[PDB]
Amino acid sequence: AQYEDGKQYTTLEKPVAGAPQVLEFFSFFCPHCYQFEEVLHISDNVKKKLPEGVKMTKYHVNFMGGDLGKDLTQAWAVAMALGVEDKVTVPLFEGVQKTQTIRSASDIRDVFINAGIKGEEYDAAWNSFVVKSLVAQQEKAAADVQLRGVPAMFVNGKYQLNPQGMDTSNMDVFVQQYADTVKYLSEK
Repeated sequence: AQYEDGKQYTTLEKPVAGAPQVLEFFSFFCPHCYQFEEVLHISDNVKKKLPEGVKMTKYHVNFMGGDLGKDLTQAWAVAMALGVEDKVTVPLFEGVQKTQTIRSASDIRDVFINAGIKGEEYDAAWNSFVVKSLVAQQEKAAADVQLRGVPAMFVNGKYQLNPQGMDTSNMDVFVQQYADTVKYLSEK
């Protein structure tokens, strides 16, 4: 074929029922995630090729950056609750990996403040039980597929993207191949 199991994707030996249709996992400590977000814009170019009717989900994971990782998972939950993902994603990445200015929950908070979410509103979200369940969701979905590495994408809880098995000479071509694969798997 042109799309082979084990080549552009792999299949989960035990499939995950009820899964979000397109499910992406990342960490702000994850270097490829940084590339995936800042240079490649994977999520974005995937959305542009997806069928209509497709919802896209993105979750943070705990297994990188220890105690700050868990904090970042709770903060990503706040972003999701407030719908401010597109306003904090880049400064979180650059604060963890470029400038090294995020070293505590308080430093994470500053990024939201400086992106214009109000202190009161952030702290309230931070502490809210809506946010607790969103954190639980992020952890559950990762658990369901036994996640051990990021970046990682899952389609319909059955298929897992395999970027190692695509051409990387040309970034633009990599992205197209990646997204087209998502679309193919989506139609499966």
